[PDB]
Amino acid sequence: SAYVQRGAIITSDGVTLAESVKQDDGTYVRNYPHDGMASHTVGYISTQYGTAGIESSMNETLTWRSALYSMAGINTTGSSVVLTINSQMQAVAEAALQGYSGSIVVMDPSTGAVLAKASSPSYTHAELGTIISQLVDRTTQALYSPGSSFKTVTLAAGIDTHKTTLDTTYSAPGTMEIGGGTIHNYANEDMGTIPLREAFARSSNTALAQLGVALGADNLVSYARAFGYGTALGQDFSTTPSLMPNPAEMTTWELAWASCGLPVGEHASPAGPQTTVMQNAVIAAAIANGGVVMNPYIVDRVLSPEGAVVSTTSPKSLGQAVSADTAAQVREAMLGVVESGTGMGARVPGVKIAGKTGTADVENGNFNSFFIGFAPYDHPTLVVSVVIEGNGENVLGYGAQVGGRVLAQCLNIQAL
Ligand SMILES: *[C@@H](O)[C@@H](NC(=O)c1c(O)ccc2ccccc12)[C@@H]1N[C@@H](C(=O)O)C(C)(C)S1
Repeated sequence: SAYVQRGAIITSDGVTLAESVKQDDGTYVRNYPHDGMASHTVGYISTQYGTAGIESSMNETLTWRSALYSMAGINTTGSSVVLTINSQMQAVAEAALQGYSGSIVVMDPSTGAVLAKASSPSYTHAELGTIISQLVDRTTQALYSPGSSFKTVTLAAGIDTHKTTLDTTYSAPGTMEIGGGTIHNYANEDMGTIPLREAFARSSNTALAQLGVALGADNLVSYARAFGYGTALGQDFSTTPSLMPNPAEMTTWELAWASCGLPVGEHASPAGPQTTVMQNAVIAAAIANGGVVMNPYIVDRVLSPEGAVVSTTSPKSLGQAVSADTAAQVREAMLGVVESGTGMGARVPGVKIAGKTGTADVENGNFNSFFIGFAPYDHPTLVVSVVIEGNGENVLGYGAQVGGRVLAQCLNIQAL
């Protein structure tokens, strides 16, 4: 069984990430020519550390005469797996995370193909045999409060149910009683009365909370689930489902905050929203793609030992979360975020970028920075989702700055 060559794992642009090399002993040693690249995605099979990534999930494909071990080699050979990951976009994402904890996903919005997936801090496969936070895949297997990045869902629901429009005005005070508890804008900023497109661009909690309350628990949960919440996203990789409460258990105050992306509920069902970075990308992708949610995937195709395509992955939809008309309104609101609101750090001269930012507290008074977005605005070909974790540091707005940088460099790669 170790006398039979394991198949390779190769990026879409032809870079070999994992290989098996025959010994004179007869067995096969696993080699990693770019050790440290896309480590969580490539994965491993380790008694100590468990199994993860493609190594495990595609193990079969990679893995009378059966009784003779001397015939193991001559007979079968593992077929390779070609990822949708692009090595240059991957390197872009990994560089952008240097010195930070967090994660980045780049995806194609019309298919859900994953073009870059990076978690930090990371590890090399050489370190698995030494000692070895680093092992957590923060793209798919860690949950976070999404904060204001979740307002994209609240907005989409509000427009799709025909309960509001981008030009409808909202009172956006520094502080407001809702459901017997207080909702505040950041820094308690009183914004006065403003149109919703502006409350979204400036990311007012008091205004968006009012929209959430006007939607109700049933609708907010329903739309969250239509974008993927509750689903283990990934045709060919594992993602932990993003979570919302049982709407019957939610209170008005809890609903107000949930609609701003902060889970504060206390009941038998989970508090929410709690999201993955992958789910955040699927949302931006759906809005970029006319409202049609794609189930993301990371295997492009399988190759026989001699190079024949054995199978090809087909893009698959998880349904239509909002109308095309609704999606176009949310895209326009997202462009405002970057052109004149809290996402100006994502701006890149000579390309129109749209998105939505978020910030959320964790324990010890730390906090995390989020961004989802897409580009170019008029005919999107790339989506990005980012988390930069605080740790000991203030990281206000860093998600957006990383987001724009990654989008700009990935577009240039697409260009070549
Ligand atoms: C959305 O996330 C909203 N955020 C806050 O008011 C907020 C929060 O709910 C929890 C912790 C925070 C820590 C620092 C700053 C703000 C916090 C408004 N949305 C964000 C966004 O990034 O888009 C900001 C900061 C404009 S404020």
